[PDB]
Amino acid sequence: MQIFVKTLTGKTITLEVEPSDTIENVKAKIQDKEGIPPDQQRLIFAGKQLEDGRTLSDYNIQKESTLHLVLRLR
Amino acid sequence: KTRSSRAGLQFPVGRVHRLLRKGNYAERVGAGAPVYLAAVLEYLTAEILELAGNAARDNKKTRIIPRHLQLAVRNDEELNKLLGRVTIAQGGVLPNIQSVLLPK
Amino acid sequence: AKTRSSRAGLQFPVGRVHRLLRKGNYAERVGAGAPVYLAAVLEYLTAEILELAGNAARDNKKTRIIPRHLQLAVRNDEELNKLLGRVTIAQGGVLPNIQSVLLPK
Amino acid sequence: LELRLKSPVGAEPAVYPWPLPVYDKHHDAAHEIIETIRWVCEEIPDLKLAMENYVLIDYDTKSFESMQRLCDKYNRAIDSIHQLWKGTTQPMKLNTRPSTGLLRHILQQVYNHSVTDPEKLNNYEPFSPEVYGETSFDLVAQMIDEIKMTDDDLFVDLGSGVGQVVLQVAAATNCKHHYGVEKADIPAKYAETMDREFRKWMKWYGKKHAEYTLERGDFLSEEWRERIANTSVIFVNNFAFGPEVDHQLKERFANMKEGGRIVSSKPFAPLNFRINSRNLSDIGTIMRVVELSPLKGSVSWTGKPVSYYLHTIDRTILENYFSSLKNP
Amino acid sequence: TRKESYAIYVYKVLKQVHPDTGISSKAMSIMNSFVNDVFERIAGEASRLAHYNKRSTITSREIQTAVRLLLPGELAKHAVSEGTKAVTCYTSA
Amino acid sequence: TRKESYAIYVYKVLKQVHPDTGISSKAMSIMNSFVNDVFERIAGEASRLAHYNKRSTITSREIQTAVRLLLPGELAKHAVSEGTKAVTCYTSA
Amino acid sequence: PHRYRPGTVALREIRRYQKSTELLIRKLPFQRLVREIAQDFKTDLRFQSSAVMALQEASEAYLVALFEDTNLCAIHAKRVTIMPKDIQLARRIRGER
Amino acid sequence: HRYRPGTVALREIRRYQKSTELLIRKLPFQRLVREIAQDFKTDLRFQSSAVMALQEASEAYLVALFEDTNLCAIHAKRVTIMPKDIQLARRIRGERA
Amino acid sequence: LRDNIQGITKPAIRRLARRGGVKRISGLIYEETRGVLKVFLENVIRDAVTYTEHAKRKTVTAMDVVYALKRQGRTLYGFG
Amino acid sequence: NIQGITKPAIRRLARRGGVKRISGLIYEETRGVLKVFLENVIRDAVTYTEHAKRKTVTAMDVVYALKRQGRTLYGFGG
DNA sequence: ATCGATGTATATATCTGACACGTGCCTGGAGACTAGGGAGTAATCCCCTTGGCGGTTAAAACGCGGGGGACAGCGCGTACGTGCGTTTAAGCGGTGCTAGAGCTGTCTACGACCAATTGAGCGGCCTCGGCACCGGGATTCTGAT
DNA sequence: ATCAGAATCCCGGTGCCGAGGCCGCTCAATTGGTCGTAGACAGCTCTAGCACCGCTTAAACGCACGTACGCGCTGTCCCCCGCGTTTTAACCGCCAAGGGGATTACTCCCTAGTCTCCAGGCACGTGTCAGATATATACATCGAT
Repeated sequence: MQIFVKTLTGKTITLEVEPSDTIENVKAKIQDKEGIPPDQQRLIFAGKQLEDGRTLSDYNIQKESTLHLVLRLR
Repeated sequence: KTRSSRAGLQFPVGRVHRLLRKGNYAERVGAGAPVYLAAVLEYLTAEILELAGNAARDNKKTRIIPRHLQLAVRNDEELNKLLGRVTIAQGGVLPNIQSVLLPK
Repeated sequence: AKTRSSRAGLQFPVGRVHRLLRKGNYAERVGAGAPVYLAAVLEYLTAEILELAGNAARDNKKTRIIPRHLQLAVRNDEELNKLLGRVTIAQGGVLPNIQSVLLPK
Repeated sequence: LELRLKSPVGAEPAVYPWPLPVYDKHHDAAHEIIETIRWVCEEIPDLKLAMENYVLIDYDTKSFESMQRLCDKYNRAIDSIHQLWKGTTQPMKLNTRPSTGLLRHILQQVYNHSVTDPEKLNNYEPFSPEVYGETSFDLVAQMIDEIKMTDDDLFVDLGSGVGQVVLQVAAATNCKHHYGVEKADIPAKYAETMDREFRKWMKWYGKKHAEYTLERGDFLSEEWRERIANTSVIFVNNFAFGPEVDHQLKERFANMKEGGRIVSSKPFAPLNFRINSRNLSDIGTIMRVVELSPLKGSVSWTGKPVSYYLHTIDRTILENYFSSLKNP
Repeated sequence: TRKESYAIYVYKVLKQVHPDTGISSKAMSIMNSFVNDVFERIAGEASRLAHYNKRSTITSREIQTAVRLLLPGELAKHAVSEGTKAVTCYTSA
Repeated sequence: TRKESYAIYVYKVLKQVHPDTGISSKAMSIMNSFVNDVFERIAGEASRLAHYNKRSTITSREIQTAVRLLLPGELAKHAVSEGTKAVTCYTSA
Repeated sequence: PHRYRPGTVALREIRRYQKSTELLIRKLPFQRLVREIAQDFKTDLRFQSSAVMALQEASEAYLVALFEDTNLCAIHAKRVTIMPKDIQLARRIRGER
Repeated sequence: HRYRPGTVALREIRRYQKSTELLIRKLPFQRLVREIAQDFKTDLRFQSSAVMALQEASEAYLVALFEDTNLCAIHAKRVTIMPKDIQLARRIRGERA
Repeated sequence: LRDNIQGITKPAIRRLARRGGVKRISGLIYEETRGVLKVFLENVIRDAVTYTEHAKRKTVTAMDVVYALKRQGRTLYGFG
Repeated sequence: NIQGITKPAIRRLARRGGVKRISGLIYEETRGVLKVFLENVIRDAVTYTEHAKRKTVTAMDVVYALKRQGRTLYGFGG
């Protein structure tokens, strides 16, 4: 399934995943198309913060849903 | 693991830790001390090359030449005061002319 | 005698200087000619001053050397002044020195 | 044996006993009544006409009755104002904010009558966050001119002292509730009296301020991690806190969102900052630094005027640098 | 003879601050001579600070107070701060 | 608690030049702080000439060429001679 | 009565002061100056009474050298009176800030 | 046509304060050094760069000197430098007695 | 403490100039020298205090001021 | 030899310093200043070369003279 | 011019104190003896400096002409010096308080040495792209009008 | 001021060359790994820094006077600047040389180390002679009468 990642800056990416994929493989693929440092990336799903090794199926985000990205400063 | 990677340096910690022992700067050396010292030298050679790169674009050049370091140093008033005694090869001086010599 | 000072005919202690070249981390191995040749040079410079202070003290007709004399010793010399141009002597004073046009007509 | 000043707005009168006490070298309660009649005649314009008549120079602070003579002449004229307001004359506006000439009088009146001993404001351990240092009268009123605030905006001070920066801001705009957090002890013990008298000195002069509280405790307590993340406008005097105290403020500033504007003495971030792959950790990647104009005719101990630097949390630059690494 | 220099390490630090800039072979030898000279001033004072307390070890603490003597006002404020973090980072590792 | 000096040695040197003269304790502690300063230039120069020539020793050849550099013209020309006499007089004896 | 000509008095001070050795700045006002500058670098510092005599000696022997090298300049501009664009000159040539 | 006197000289400054090249040829300066080294020792060979280092010094010492000299002459209400100034400027540094 | 820099009087600076050989002082020098003497002392004391903080003491001896002037290039004889 | 240091070359140096108008007796002054200056450097330069048991004045011996002078030089292999 | 007295030079005596001389007491100088290790010299080495030709081509050198500038001086308005009265504020020496500087105590974690393994660093290969150069164009002052 | 008149930017082309990747081979950097000894806290103690304070008095201070000196201006006399012609030597290319620097080697004799011996130097100790104050002449000089 494909998901939508909406940031604080108004920019929203169109990123394509599997329903089983971990956020770490997503945060690696966020490093593909955006190049933003994942160690300074911070993702939120609806009050449930995405952890690296955790999946989508841990969080059960539905297809074509909306995420939240925060730019954390290490 | 190196010992620069274990602290995030780019300068070596091997070469510095040896040179405190070849010099007889003291008898024995504390083990976190060559780390601290290589932290400083990195910051100073990231200070010069910062002021070098800005003033090198103004001549629309790509590489850094010894005229560009001379314009990086005598302009900055905190590196001038450190490098006060030192002449730099191929340098030249700042473009500056007195007030009374300009015509009417 | 048994002293290394009198074997060379010196005053300054040649045994002490051989210590102070070691516990100062100046170098590792200290050659045999190093303290003897050095301690002669220290003797010559100090005797150079106390001569020139003694010539300036007795012209002020006093018994001991006071630090007003040593200032007059160095500053009235050519080659002691070039060595000691970065020395402030405590309670010395300065020379009598008045410029040309300041004298009264 | 006291002195009474009748309230022009009908509140409780302020009574000062004889002999009139001395607070410091240039602000005492005897001369304070001279300015009190001077600024309250600026409040009621009909009351100003009553003291233009028959108030001659010849009254002195040494005499009790002569100081009472202008005070008794003030008390007769307030009864003329209150009978005038019962007729067709409209009353004076109560829910307005005090002007700077009246914010001059009220805050110093709170500074004098609450803070009895200013010498106790100087009993601290130096080179520490316990170092006490206050702000000038103009520069906070300069921020009233130059910086815009609303109700979603919330002005919270870090190390408020007796808190007159919040007092000069909570009287200025309408933020919903203010905090003045105080790690120092003795100006916080005066902040209990600074809170009581000032809420009462907006009763006697009859103007409005915003909701405020000067709080004692730790600003580095871990409760305030998110409470700073709730704040819009943060004032801080970072001249001598210590940079690791400022680094733990940089820990609490990693959780602040958009629009935060910090006005500070020592820069967290340089004016000539530049983003590169060496200063990814530095704080100037997200906020711009601009220097507010330091006061004309104000010489500090160094010789340069006191510089408070305006910040603005603006995360525009950080993605742009990340975009301009793809570019070209 | 296989001689040593800092010629490669400055070139890495140049690419951290300017990727689109190189450095020629004349103004490399200045930055080589530079770091050979600032190191002798700092490791000179750590000799001088140890004798005055009649100790015989350069800890990490003398370098911290050799830098606060030897560099000017503003520049020593960052460099001491930049040094402590690197020791701090070294302590977890 | 020992605190050494060069104080007793100047009394020998003073009387062999002006035997009818004394010296106060103020200007004693100048001459104590003079020899300690002339030492640490000369002994601090052989530290460089040892390592500028990749050596580890200090002969009486470095000390001769440390005096050549430091002292001015007519003063350097005697002090080399007064020293090398005392090498040879230590040698034959 | 009597009057000296202007200038003949000050010439008699210069001959008088260049022989004496005592400290020309007084003892105690100087000590309240050193403790004030040292106040803003670290608080609660106790000075030995020999270290304060060090600062008084080294700060005269700097300033006497300043007025010797002031006075080569004002004579050089054909004047006799020293002016603050001499002191700002001489510190520029020695390389000071 | 004809220039005013002193109009080229304000261009000769701007030409030379933008350049880097050595203002004293290579060849007579080299034959000067081999004179002075002859008074100390005979048959001294110089590396090629060991004369370059003297030329980087002896220029950049003299270029520093005329900067300090020109501060003196403006101070004395003139434009023209004169040999009382080099004798002055070298004196305040203490490089002369 | 505040403003002891007026404690260096007007006849004090007058005495110093006569030792150098100044025959004739102007009137504006008295505000210059109170600036020159302050800046010179801020570099001596800053270094000497920094030696004190390394030794973990609170007392500034006479052997700290001498090690401040030596590094400064103004070597002082007579205090040890 | 010192005569070989010309008249316009000293005029080329003084234009770099910012001098506008030059007198005529500078030209034997500035020859005199220079001839002093090298007798300080080369005398120290030779004394290192005496000590190394050599006859070939390397580039390093001029640099170590200028360091000791307090006229430190960058860019010749320090 | 010589009063003139003022400041300074030199000289008187004397009580204070600051060396100068003695005790003996204690860690360093001296001997010597043994082990190892850096240094001296030889031997060759292959570079790199001295040397000198030969022609080009800028750059130094000669000279003269015009004028802006330094030089001597006057005028004149004022600011700095000398002195007399007046008034703080250092300087003394006095006494107490205590913080802390300095010394020893007493164990100890930190650093060094030895040995083990190997990956980063350096020297020599290629090679491109940046400036050097070229000869062409717009722009910018200089001086005469 | 407004033109005009060379200067110099600045460029659009290209051509050598030196910097930036690339190779690979060795030796310094990391590893344990055990140790010994310098260093850190602890306790103690007197040291002098500090506080302070009354008591005389030298030392600043305020001011009136006035005069010599900074300063502005004038000019006038001539030295530097600018330009144009004429000549020398720097400069590049050069090639051949050969001395001296540089590395290897080989071994020796000097230095360190250790245990040993003692006495010179150091701090106390009492005693004393140079000096400074206190005054008293002796000189001589600076500006007026």
